[PDB]
Amino acid sequence: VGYQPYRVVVLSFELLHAPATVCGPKKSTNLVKNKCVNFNFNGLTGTGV
Amino acid sequence: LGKLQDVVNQNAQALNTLVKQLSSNFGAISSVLNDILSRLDPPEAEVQID
Repeated sequence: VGYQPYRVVVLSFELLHAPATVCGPKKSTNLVKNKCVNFNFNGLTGTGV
Repeated sequence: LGKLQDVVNQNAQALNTLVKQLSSNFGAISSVLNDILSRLDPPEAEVQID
C-alpha cells in the first residue's frame, strides 16, 4: 500500500483581470419583467425594465 | 422643404455624435468607465477616469 503507482492530478485556478471564463454554473434565479432590474447578460451590466 | 429639414437633421446628427463620443477611449485603455474599475483598482485607474 506504499509503493503502488498512484494517479495524482492537480487542479489549480487562475485569478487575473478576466471574467469567469470557466467555473461552476450559477443556480438559475427567478425571472422578473416590467420592473427596473439590473442584469448581466454576457456583455454588459445594464439596469432597466 | 430645406429650411425646415436642416434644423432637424443637424440636431439629430449632433445627438447621434454625442452618443458616438462615449464609444471612444480619449487615449485610455477602455471606453466604458466600469471596465477599468472592475479590472483595475481605483488608486491606479485615476488617470484613465480623469
